[PDB]
Amino acid sequence: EIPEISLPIHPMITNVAKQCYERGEKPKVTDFGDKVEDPTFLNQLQSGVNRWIREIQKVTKLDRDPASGTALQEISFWLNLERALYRIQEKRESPEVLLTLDILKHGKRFHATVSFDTDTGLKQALETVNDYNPLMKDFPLNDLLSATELDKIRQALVAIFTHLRKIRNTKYPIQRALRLVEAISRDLSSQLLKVLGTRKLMHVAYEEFEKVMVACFEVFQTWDDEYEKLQVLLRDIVKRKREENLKMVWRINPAHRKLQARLDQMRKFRRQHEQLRAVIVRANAIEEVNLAYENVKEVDGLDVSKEGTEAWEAAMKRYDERIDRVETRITARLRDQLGTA
Amino acid sequence: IANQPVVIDNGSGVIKAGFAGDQIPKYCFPNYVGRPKHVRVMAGALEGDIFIGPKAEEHRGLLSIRYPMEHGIVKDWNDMERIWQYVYSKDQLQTFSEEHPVLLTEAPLNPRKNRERAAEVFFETFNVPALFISMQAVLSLYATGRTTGVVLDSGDGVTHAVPIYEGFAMPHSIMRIDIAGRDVSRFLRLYLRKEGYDFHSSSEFEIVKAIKERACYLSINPQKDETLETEKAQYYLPDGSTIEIGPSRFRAPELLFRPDLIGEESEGIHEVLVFAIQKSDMDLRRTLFSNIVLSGGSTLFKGFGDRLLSEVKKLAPKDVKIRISAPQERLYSTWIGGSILASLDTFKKMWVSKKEYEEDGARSIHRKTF
Ligand SMILES: Nc1ncnc2c1ncn2[C@@H]1O[C@H](COP(=O)(O)OP(=O)(O)O)[C@@H](O)[C@H]1O
Repeated sequence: EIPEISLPIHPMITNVAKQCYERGEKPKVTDFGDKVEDPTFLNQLQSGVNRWIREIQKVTKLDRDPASGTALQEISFWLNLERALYRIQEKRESPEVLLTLDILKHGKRFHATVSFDTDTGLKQALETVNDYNPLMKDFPLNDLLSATELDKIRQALVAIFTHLRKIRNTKYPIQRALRLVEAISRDLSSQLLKVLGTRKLMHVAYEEFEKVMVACFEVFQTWDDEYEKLQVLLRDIVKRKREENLKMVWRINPAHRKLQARLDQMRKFRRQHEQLRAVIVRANAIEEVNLAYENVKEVDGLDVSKEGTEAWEAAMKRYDERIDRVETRITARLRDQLGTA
Repeated sequence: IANQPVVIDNGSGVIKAGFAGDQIPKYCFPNYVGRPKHVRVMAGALEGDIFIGPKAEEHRGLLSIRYPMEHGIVKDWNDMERIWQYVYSKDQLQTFSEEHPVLLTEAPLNPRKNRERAAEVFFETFNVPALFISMQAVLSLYATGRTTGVVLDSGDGVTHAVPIYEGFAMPHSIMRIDIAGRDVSRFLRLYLRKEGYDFHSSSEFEIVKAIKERACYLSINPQKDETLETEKAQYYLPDGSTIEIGPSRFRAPELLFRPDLIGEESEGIHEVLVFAIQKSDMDLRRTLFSNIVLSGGSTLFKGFGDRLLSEVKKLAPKDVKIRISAPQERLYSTWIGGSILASLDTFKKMWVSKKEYEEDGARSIHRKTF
């Protein structure tokens, strides 16, 4: 994912260092002698160093959309940049490259020498890399990877955010942190999607489903209160930094409320089925409403959101209307059942 | 970004160039263009028509030497293109005009068209990454190391004085007359004719320049020496003849201090200095009189500095320390100053990029002319 391009040197210099390598002598700067203070020689040297500066700048200033790809991709991308910039420092610190720099310094040409460290943004890139270097090492995303139980997710979410708490000392950006949070919610949603897949939730009783329901809201509340603690955390961070009055968007619509709202509609849905199926058992309206009940509800189909609204808003209010029309008789029937006497 | 800045010091008589950071200009040759006069008959002759540099100097008899620049103003741009192109040839630089930003010296008070068309020439035919036109006095003071003082130069076609205060070259005190080295040689040619010796060929005017460079001096007393008969030293031509000069050797560079001999209402060099100093802030006159720097090849005559001191003392107010410096690199003052200026990190922000020139145009050059 990161281009690591070597720095090519002029071949004659390699032959000179090769001649010194046959002996074991350190290839000196004045080995060229008269060739040092010549025009075409220094001309080609600056050409090579100039292309080196472009090779360094090719990857140091590189940047992509912080929300592009999944969470692990962006996090791993920052890690890749850290080790890659260290490899650029490795190519910078070799004695052969330093030998070329010594040629340009000994030849009184300060341009490529000073620009080799200033024009290259490697120094500032490495210092920002080092500022984010402990923050990127030992990231507990694997705690979120193999977490299928909601309790594991509760403790995992709190653990990851407490490890992320070290962004008060490393200047974390605003929008970067918000896209980071949405990436965290992306993986949370993915894990929950397969969790609902391996749950077979459309066949269990309301006891187990109630426990799973409460556990889902447990995870959601860990998200809300700990996210507000992270909010206050970033609030005091922006206060201690004292930079400006930007229009920072905190109107975050993450990847988990999308399922949370559907859950809420199902809560009141189970209230209808709770009062009915829990009592109705107590003339065929009993059976008939369970008949029409299951008949308009047995096809949730992996309960995704898109088809959820797309067809289930009609099938949903249609289930309500099937109760109603089915349950329409009982009202006036009750008016019969007891008003006659 | 590019390789290294190339300091090309122009001059109406001698162009001087090299890379920045260099100690002395490695490439210097006369600013003329010689094309043959005779007829190509025998095969295997000197191929090519236009000659510049050492080859044009060597076979001097065949050429019909002309100058493309006079009084710091370019008269022919084609010959200047060939001269600059020659600077980038294999005989002088062996480089390309695409990887080198260019520092360009230029005389003050010149027309805008010089900077404009010269910029077009560089950024279009040469396509240099960055061009930077500058003064010449500023560079000479940078070459001496000090910072505030006037600069008195007299090259081959121009002569001027610039009172520089810490780098800000005061633009309201730059006196400039057009009587320099080449014109002194021209007047010397007239006096040689009056002696009896005739030199009128274009490739013989150069011999007149050689005589000016090695047989003239400056009399301390301008009139007392004219009322005497000198020893009349001889001179050996390249031909092998002999010329006895006589009085035509001290009156020839006398022109610089009195352009009445050429018939002109201009002023001498001393008056250019005194007017350049007096047309400045009264609070800086003593500092300027204590710091005068000479540059340019016409300041190499014998008895030049001494006569300049006498003249300035006659024009400066009483009991004011006058001090004229005269470094050993008056021919290379502007070039060495260019080597010091262009070798700095601020030069990156001081030039004009090619992109900028393509965006705004010549107005960008006049905008960032300093
Ligand atoms: N020894 C000398 N004595 C007098 N004049 C000289 C001597 N050497 C050179 N010159 C004149 O000085 C001129 C050099 O000045 P130049 O370097 O051309 O200034 P610029 O380069 O700014 O035009 C030459 O034209 C030459 O005629």
